[PDB]
Formats: sequence, C-alpha cells, structure tokens
Amino acid sequence: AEQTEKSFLKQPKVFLSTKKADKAKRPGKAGNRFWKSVGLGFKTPREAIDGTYIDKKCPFTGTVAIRGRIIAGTCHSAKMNRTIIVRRNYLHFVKKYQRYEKRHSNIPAHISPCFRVKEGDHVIIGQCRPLSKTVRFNVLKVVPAG
Amino acid sequence: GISRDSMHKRRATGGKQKAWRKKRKYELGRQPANTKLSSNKTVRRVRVRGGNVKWRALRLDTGNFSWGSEAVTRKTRLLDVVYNSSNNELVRTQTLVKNAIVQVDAAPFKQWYLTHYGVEIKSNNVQRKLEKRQQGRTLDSHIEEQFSGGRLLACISSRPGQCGRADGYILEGKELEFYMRKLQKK
Amino acid sequence: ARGLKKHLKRLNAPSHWMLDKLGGAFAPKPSSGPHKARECLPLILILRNRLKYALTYREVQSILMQRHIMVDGKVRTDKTYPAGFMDIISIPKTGENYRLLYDTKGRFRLHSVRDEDAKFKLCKVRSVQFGQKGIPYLNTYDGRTIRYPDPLIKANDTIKLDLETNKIVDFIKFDVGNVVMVTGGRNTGRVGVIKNREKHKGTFETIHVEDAQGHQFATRLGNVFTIGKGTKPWVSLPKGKGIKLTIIEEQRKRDAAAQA
RNA sequence: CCCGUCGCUCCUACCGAUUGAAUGGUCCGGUGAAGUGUUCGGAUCGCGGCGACGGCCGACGUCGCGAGAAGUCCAUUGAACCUUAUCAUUUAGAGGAAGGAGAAGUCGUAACAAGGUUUCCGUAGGUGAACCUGCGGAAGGAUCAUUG
RNA sequence: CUCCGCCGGCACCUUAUGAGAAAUCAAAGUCUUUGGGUUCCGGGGGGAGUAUGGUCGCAAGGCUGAAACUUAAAGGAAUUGA
RNA sequence: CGUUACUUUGAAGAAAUUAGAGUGCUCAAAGCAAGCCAUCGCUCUGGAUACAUUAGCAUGGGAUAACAUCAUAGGA
RNA sequence: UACCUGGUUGAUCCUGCCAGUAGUCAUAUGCUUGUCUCAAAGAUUAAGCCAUGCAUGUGCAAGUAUGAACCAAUGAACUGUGAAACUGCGAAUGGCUCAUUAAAUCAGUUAUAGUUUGUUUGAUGGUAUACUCGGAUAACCGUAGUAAUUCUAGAGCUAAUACGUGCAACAAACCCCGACUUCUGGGAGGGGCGCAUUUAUUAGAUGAUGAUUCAUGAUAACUCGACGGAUCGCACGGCCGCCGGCGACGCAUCAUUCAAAUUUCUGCCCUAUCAACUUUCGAUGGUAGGAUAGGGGCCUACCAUGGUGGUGACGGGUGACGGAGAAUUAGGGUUCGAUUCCGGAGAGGGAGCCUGAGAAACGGCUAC
Ligand SMILES: [K+]
Ligand SMILES: [K+]
Ligand SMILES: [K+]
Ligand SMILES: [K+]
Ligand SMILES: [K+]
Ligand SMILES: [K+]
Ligand SMILES: [K+]
Ligand SMILES: [K+]
Ligand SMILES: [K+]
Ligand SMILES: [Mg+2]
Ligand SMILES: [Mg+2]
Ligand SMILES: [Mg+2]
Ligand SMILES: [Mg+2]
Ligand SMILES: [Mg+2]
Ligand SMILES: [Mg+2]
Ligand SMILES: [Mg+2]
Ligand SMILES: [Mg+2]
Ligand SMILES: [Mg+2]
Ligand SMILES: [Mg+2]
Ligand SMILES: [Mg+2]
Ligand SMILES: [Mg+2]
Ligand SMILES: [Mg+2]
Ligand SMILES: [Mg+2]
Ligand SMILES: [Mg+2]
Ligand SMILES: [Mg+2]
Ligand SMILES: [Mg+2]
Ligand SMILES: [Mg+2]
Repeated sequence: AEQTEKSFLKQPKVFLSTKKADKAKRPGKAGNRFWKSVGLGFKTPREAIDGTYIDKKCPFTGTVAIRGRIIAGTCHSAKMNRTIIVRRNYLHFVKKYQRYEKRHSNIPAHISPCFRVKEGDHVIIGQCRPLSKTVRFNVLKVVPAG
Repeated sequence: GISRDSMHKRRATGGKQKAWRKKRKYELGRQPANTKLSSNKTVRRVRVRGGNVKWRALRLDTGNFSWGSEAVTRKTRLLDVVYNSSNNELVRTQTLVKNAIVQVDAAPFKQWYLTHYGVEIKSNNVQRKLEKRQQGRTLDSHIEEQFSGGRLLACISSRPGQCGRADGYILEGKELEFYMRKLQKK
Repeated sequence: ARGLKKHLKRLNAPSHWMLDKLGGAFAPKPSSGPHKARECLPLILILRNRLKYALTYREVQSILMQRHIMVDGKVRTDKTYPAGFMDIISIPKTGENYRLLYDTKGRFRLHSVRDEDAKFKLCKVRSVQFGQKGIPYLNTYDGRTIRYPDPLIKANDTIKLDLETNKIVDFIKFDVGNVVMVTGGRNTGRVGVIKNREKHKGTFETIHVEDAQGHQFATRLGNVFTIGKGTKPWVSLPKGKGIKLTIIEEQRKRDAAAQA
C-alpha cells in the first residue's frame, strides 16, 4: 500500500526478510518496524509505531534527529507532499514610538504521515537538519483548532 | 566548475539573488563516475578535501553480495543491470548506481548452500551437523526459481562513484516481489 | 580567510591577560594544546608579564630554550604553550612550583604549591565512552585520554592525576554538596558548594552554588569544576579563598590598609 | 492699492518628430578559448622473459608487464564574440509652449468702498487682455432684524 | 388649549469659573498639571493641482501627482487713521 | 497533561570606545601603571566595577492585557 | 546651561518661515603661527594607470657534503666549520581596499545526531638480503642554443628521512571447513583473522544522550590499500656475542586544540508614479540516485502544484560593505559609521584550475 514509488521503500537497517522473526524484540530488530522517541518530552504518536508508511524524514520512524529550536505556530498551508507552511505570529517592538506591530514568519516544516493537519491547527515543530531547500523543521505535535 | 552553492538559486519568494562572491573550492562538485558494467575494471584515485581518498569506479564487473537470510556474503560477477528507479537511461547504458537492480552469478551461493546445508538447489559429525541444519531449512522458491537460471536479483547498496565498489544484497521477500512485478511490467 | 589565523591582535586578546593597550600591535597567539586559546595563560605571559623572569619576547625564548620550565612535569620550549586551569608550572632550578588557579576577579594567578602537592593535578572528565577494541576510555577538558578508567567515573567528574605515574589516584563524583570552583563566566574564581542542579532537557544545565559566607550564584555546568569531596577542597586556594568581595568591601579593605 | 494681454533682456523646466544618437545591462538564438573529467592513442622509457648469436658487457630478432608525452573523443564549467529585442543611461534636436526674474513701455481698469454690474465656488460657452454671460451653490455681504 | 416633569432633535439667549492670536466658542472647554478610541489630512509664499507616468471616462474631464527654478515675506485676527 | 504579552531575578551580550574605582605621567590630554627610609627585597602589589536595545535561555509573580475555549461539561 | 534674537505692521497680537547664535575623532580653504605632550594623514573624485626599489623565505647535536671550500690535524669511510644543491616546511597569515552586495553581508543567539581540520596535547598500534634492498637525480663538471628571462637542450658523476621495493620480533583468542574417532561430542589438518575500506547479518538487556537501528562488540566477505620505521643525534653501560638509556624525525587511529563550512531564530535605509512575482531552461515539495568533507533542487530522472506577497512580496534607488562604534544630545531623539577591533568581500574585468591540511590564491598558473 505504501509502495507508491518506482522503488521499494524500506526503513534503513531493518531486515524484513529475517527468518528468526520475533515481536518481543526492540524496534528495528527481527524485522520489527523501527521507531524512536524524539526526546524533549514529546510522546511518540501511536500511528507512527503502528504505521505502514515509510518516511525517512519522519522524526519518530525516520533518520532525522530533533536538535536546536522548538517553535510553535499555526498551520498556514498544507498543500504540499508531507510539507506544510507554519505561520508564526509575534509582536515586534518599535523603540521610538514605544509600541508594537504585528509581524509574521512563514516556516516550512516537514510533516510525517503520523499526523493529519489542516490549515489553522496549532502545531509544534522542532529543528532538524536541512531536509530541502527551505525546510529545516519537523512537526512534532498537532493540536486541532477545535 | 560544478558547484554546490545556494548562490545561483532563486529565493523561496522567487526573487533573484545577486551574487556577492565568486565560487569557492570548498563547495565544488565533480563530474559523475558513470560506472559501467564491463570486464575492463578501472577505479581511479580521487584526491578530495583533507588529503583524503575517494575511489571512482569507471568500469566494474564483480561485486561483494550478501544473502541476508542466510547471513552469507560472496564475491560474484555482475551479469546485467535490469532495473533503475530514477532513469531507464541508466538501465540501457548499463550504469551501476546505488539502489540499481542487477543480475549476479548464483554459482558461489549454490556452492555455499551445498557445503553448508548438504542440499543442492561424509562423516558422522558432518552428517549430524548437516541434519541439524537441514531441520527447519526453508527456502522461498522465488530465490529457487532464479537459482534455476543461475542469476540472482540483487540491489546495489554501495555507491560505486564514491567507494569504487559495486556491493549489495540479494533481493528477498517483499522487495523481491516488488521488483519482479516491476521487471515483468517492463 | 583562506586558512587559519596565525596572529592575535593585542586588542583582541583575552581580557584576563591584562595586556596593556599600547604595548604593541600584537598579543601572543596561544598555540594549540591542552587548553582552549581563550581560557589559557600562555607560557610567555607567565614568564615575562607575571613572574618578571624575562623582560622581552627574546628573553622568554632564551629561558625556555634552556629547558628550565616544566608544565605538569614535562619540559615545554613553546612560548605560546597554552597553560591552563590547575596546571602545575615547575622550575626545577629555583625549586618553585605553581598551580594555575583563578582569583575571584577571573584572572589566572600563579599559586605557590609544595613539592608534594605539585605531584598531582585535578582534571575534569569530559566524557566516558568505548574506544577501539571495546576498551573503555576517559577524556578530560585538558586534552588527556586515560584508558581503563574506574567504572564509577562518569562525565563531569573530577579525577586526581599523579603526574609522576600518570594514573587516576582518586576521583570525585559530581554531586550536590561538593565544593567547586567556577572556571568561566562572571563568577570565574568563585568557590562554593553545590546546593542543587537544575536540569532542562535539550539545553545547558544550571548549577546553583553557595559560597562559605552565604552568597548564592548560578552558572552553567560547563563552567563548574569540582575541587573537593564535601566542604574541603583537595587543593590549596589563593588568598581570597574563592570568596568574591563587593567593591564596597574592597574599598573597606583598602581604607583599613592605608589607615594601618 | 492693484489685475491681465501684448512688447524686451535673461534664466529654468517641459513637449517635441528626426522611427536622433552615444553608453552599458538583460532576452533570444548561436559561435566558442581555456581548464577539469572521460574515450581512444602510444612518441618514448623501464623492468623482466624464451631461446639463440658474438666477445659480465654489447647489438639484433623474438614477447610480456608497467609507466607514459603529443594528439584525439565525449561531457562539464565556461570567459569572450556575434544576433534579435528590451531595459538603464547619456543625450543633439527644427519647432512649439510654460513659469520666474529684471528693467519697464503699452492697452485698459478686473479686485480692494455697494470699487461704481456686491464678491466668490463648481460647470459650460464666448471675448485683445484683465474678463463677460448662462445654470446651481456660499457669505468670506452691503441683511444676524417684520408675531407682520 | 393650560401647567409640571422625562427622553430625544433643530436651535437660541446670558455668563466665565474655561479656552483662544483674537474674532469668537457652552464647545472651539475639561492641554507644558501635556495620553478616552479611531480615520483622513498640513509643514513659509509661488512654480502648481502644473509637467510626467498611471488609472477612470465617449468626451468634457476626474483621481493620483512632482521637480527645476524663484522669493522674504505671503497670510490670520484685531487697533488707530485715511 | 491552555498558551502569550508584561514584570522580577539569573546566565550571556569580545576587546577597544563610554560611564566609573585606584594611581601626583611635574599638571593635563594620558597611561595602566606603581608604591614602600633605600629593601640582594617586600606590598599574595594593582591591573576594579557599571552599562550593554531587540531577539534567544532560565527563575519567581499573575494585577493588567491578548489569543484559544467557554451546557452532548453530557463532567468525574 | 531643559535658553533664544533680528526680519511682514502706522502701531498690535499671531501663524509662519528667512537670517543670526553653538558643536562636529568634519572636510577643504584663508590669514597667522614661539615652546611641550599627543596624533589623523590619496577614503570621498579614478576597485583609474603605474617608471624604479623593496614587501618571503627558511638549518638543528639530531635527513642528504668528497666544493677541485676554510681552519685545525696528519693512514685513515665519514675531523670539525660548512657555501651550493636535493629533501622538508612556509609562502592560504599579515598588509591593503570597500567595488560588488539590502534578510544578502553582519549582529546577538542556536545546531552539526550534517562535516573536514597540516599542526599542538593525550592515548593507542600484534596475524605483510634483514648484520639492512634497487634504480635514478641535483649540486659538481663541461658541450651548447637564444636578442633575451631563476628561457632552455645534450654528455659525465654521486647522496637520502627524495623515489621505489621489501623481510616486517613472535602470540593467544575467535570464526569456518573438516580426515578420523565413537560419537547430542572429541578431533588432526586446512583456510580466515593486524589496521584501514565497502556492504550485509547480528548483539548492544533491563556504557552514553533530551533523543539515535548510538559508542562499541561479533560474524561473512570485500579492496589490484601511497598504512603497520630498510631514518638520524648524543651517551655508550650491563651480562659473555647478546642485551642496553636519553632523544630527534616520520606513518596510521581516536580524542583534544587551532578553525572552517554549512546552519536556527530575530533584527536593516528610501521608494507603490514598483501589486503582483516565481515556475519552458528548479520555481515549492516528494521518491530514487549523482555529486560533495558533509545536509540540501546542489544537480539529474520521474512525480505533484506548489512557494512569496499592503505584516509590502517582486522591482527600483543608495554618492549602501555590516557591526563594535562616532557627532550632537534634559529626557525622548537626529545624523554618520571608507579607515587601525570583529565579520565579509576583492586583487584591471570575467572565468577556470594546479599544489596543498587549508586557496577557486592572484607579490601561483591557464585562457578571453
Ligand atoms: K573562510
Ligand atoms: K466684476
Ligand atoms: K465685494
Ligand atoms: K427639548
Ligand atoms: K605550504
Ligand atoms: K549570527
Ligand atoms: K550533500
Ligand atoms: K529530492
Ligand atoms: K601544506
Ligand atoms: Mg473695477
Ligand atoms: Mg463690480
Ligand atoms: Mg497633546
Ligand atoms: Mg508650503
Ligand atoms: Mg530641546
Ligand atoms: Mg588576511
Ligand atoms: Mg554501531
Ligand atoms: Mg538525496
Ligand atoms: Mg559601494
Ligand atoms: Mg566600517
Ligand atoms: Mg565609496
Ligand atoms: Mg587608508
Ligand atoms: Mg578588517
Ligand atoms: Mg580571495
Ligand atoms: Mg587598479
Ligand atoms: Mg584569482
Ligand atoms: Mg602586488
Ligand atoms: Mg596576497
């Protein structure tokens, strides 16, 4: 079902054709789906542990690590393959007038199939290595608007 | 020369970026090895950053291949390139790249299987160990039907243009079924 | 730049060196070595600016090329050798031994030590992990690698190293209640006991230290160096005893000294 | 006190055909040095080899390995050149038409008094010029006022 | 019709304890004892609502809108005189 | 197992420049020296401290304010 | 020092500007100029063009002397001191300038679990004629060529820590095959096995991190591996020929240090008479590769239609390098920041490279 590419898609360093298969072993062993806790107090979604998708850029089942900044925001666009635009809204202080002005930043973030998101949801992203030209963040937690 | 810099790209907004510096050597790229499957082995020494060595295979005909379920690794001849997921140009040109699907000689694996299991696909100790191994022995009949022709489907897991070698694993299981469907659809 | 910098402009030199502004265009750029360039005291500074043995760059060269100076038991002839915190500087001709400690103002001070006390240094464990062959090994912040360390030794620990034998003779576990000296930041040279360790996932860890007179200060984990098990440091301390004084109390001391 | 036209001396700016030129940048096609990688290539040089000849040396025939220059092939980066058009400049320019300043002539007297037709706003037409007139509006009016 | 109230509206009269350059204004007040909220909009007088570009309009024109240059005043309210 | 602004405290925010402690370069602009009855030496001599928007990290506070909810609580 | 004064009128009070008044680590210019201390100085216009000279060379006891070199000694390989030359290292720092460049540089703040790093410091190194291998070459010497240049050819010599080879002091353990044995085993023998490289399988529990299929172990193989000392100085003693100290230089691995590269967030002047821009031919994302030291449309193939924008995208202007800072400042603020500190960039304009740990180097090369 997940094999939608011109290539087979496998989790790196997981031997699927193992003969001594076992489910009591740790993830990635005996043909088990690999997954990890990203750390920083973030729970691993159960749909990543029980998923069948293959995403190398997934924070929980892929090869990327979360290190650096942790940024909150709102889903501003979700029209790309596994990538969403996160809009951050903040107040910029103007020194001379002692006032604030509203400013925004559009941060591209990779979203793994373990989350389904819609424009307007509150998301938490964590900094990772560069994944594309503009993406340096991975969605870590999605809070729906309602 | 070939560069890897973000200078020449457009911005994410679409705006053009005016250059503020010439190309640095620490951001170069080199021309692809374009490793061909041929019995005229040529691997060239590439001097890289730090005075280190990169091995650039131009023509290769032999590789180190692992049969993961059997946990055995043998040196086998490369016979043909059959499937590439990025470009069939690389299939017709017989270009060896990482994740290419190739035909490899099955003779070393047949020999090892006969020696280790006693089964073709003289002592009490030898026969006892052979019967112990033969108990629970299970092949998957797809590897068997390609053993009949003497050619095993394999995936090149090494990068020939970087390490100068064409190494890989023998395809098994779901990956094997996927690539057999791809090759029959070809 | 197209490579490493070889020169240190005198203005860009570390401020704890107390180099003067008009002494020249340049400062001694510390050579690579056991301590970081920004946190060391080069040998030329110790010999000329501090101990006054030499009066010039060339005189420092003359002293060092005579093989008169040993750093931690070994003869050094490099003038920009980066001598650092807790290093033993011995001159086995005048029979004097110096431990590089910090005064409460953040500046390295050559502290005279006994001959027996110059036989060990205190090192801070940077990491413990498996090397080649699966052999456990220890590394410190002063550049030493020690193989087969005691398994009870962890990162951020303080080990006592015998310079003669080059082995860990004792070690201190980084725990609450151990006397420490701050080696970095604005509290450099301050001595107190750890009261609590506040940990925050993914960022630097904060240590809360209270000195003997009751003043409380906080600093990052990378700037804390354990110097004793409990309230008794393993080495001798400079005259300040790590107790920082406010400028008002310093003025009180100056007034009392002038009055006497 | 004052407004405008027309005269006359200078200054500034504008429009302006000539499809005005000069300068550089982009766009489109090409051509394309040089380097880098790659394919052949093999001047030449070594090491050995088989047997032999002549007196360890030397020559020839013989046969392998290794290194390898010129040259050459394809790819790549790509200066630079030519071409189309565009942009940004600099920019003459017949002629036209403003504004200002200065002398200051001329024709009147339009605005200031109810300025001698009260003034002005908008719009339209006309006239040597200030202006005139039509329609609606305002008092900044020359009326804060007719229960008479 | 008459009288007394309440709310809302167009206004009017008196008064300064206010404000203002004053005229005057019961808001044009509650401002150097300076801050309720918000929109538009001015920065000496001309050149100039002109040139040019853009946009709207069939047109007339509307909206947006300079600069070069020039000038020591222009202007407001009030007083006395003519 | 609601955030944020705001505020408080802490760590950082190079040096030089600035503010500022000490110090009689003869004064001063300076400099980072120096001082001590005179000392085969000493004062462990000194070579402080403050400031450093905004943004980032951490601590306490929740008045003011912003956003998100806010009778299938269908609550536990 | 929280400051005003003259100028519209016959006179008045205003609005309002003009003019004056002070400063400038602010330039020029004029006049004048005795002493002390201090001190900028071809930035502004031309990152315009340059005669000449200099700015990068380098030797320890410890790589290599047979100068037909010098001093001293006077049957001995090499006395000593040593020019020259080979070898090694450096010349990627520093100095100069501010042309380009407007979220770009840069600043503060992150990250590398996304990499390289000569050197320093610390630790580490076992399965590959030996009382020690081979061929060259410089200096030297002498035949030259050319108008000429650290332009250049041929001949004769001879070194190594140059170059190229080659024993590499020996070992256990572990893995595989496996004659025989009496046998769920024993077991001769054979093969593998240093370190590095590449792939694959497996362990890493309930040693490490906030977090890793992590550190690291084991196994199967793989590679035509520039690795695993044919080097030098001083002292030279102990046992009966064998052992033997203190060093120097060099190879490889990890760590450290010196750093770079890339990278997170936030922050920049004027302009809307610049409102749409980007996407054929990368624009935004996805998959698989290639390339790189390493992440990444960095590039390629295929796929999807995204991405930015009145919270001003895109474009234009800047007599725009950014910052630390500077001038003036009651407070708030205004203006400047070519220049000695930090960062960046360039070496007439482009482009491309070799060497090297490090350069897209220009007191290096190649081309236009
Ligand atoms: K650099
Ligand atoms: K009239
Ligand atoms: K009138
Ligand atoms: K009423
Ligand atoms: K070099
Ligand atoms: K920064
Ligand atoms: K990469
Ligand atoms: K991609
Ligand atoms: K080098
Ligand atoms: Mg009239
Ligand atoms: Mg009239
Ligand atoms: Mg006000
Ligand atoms: Mg005006
Ligand atoms: Mg003021
Ligand atoms: Mg430099
Ligand atoms: Mg591992
Ligand atoms: Mg990729
Ligand atoms: Mg400029
Ligand atoms: Mg500057
Ligand atoms: Mg300039
Ligand atoms: Mg200069
Ligand atoms: Mg600089
Ligand atoms: Mg450069
Ligand atoms: Mg020039
Ligand atoms: Mg260059
Ligand atoms: Mg030069
Ligand atoms: Mg240079």
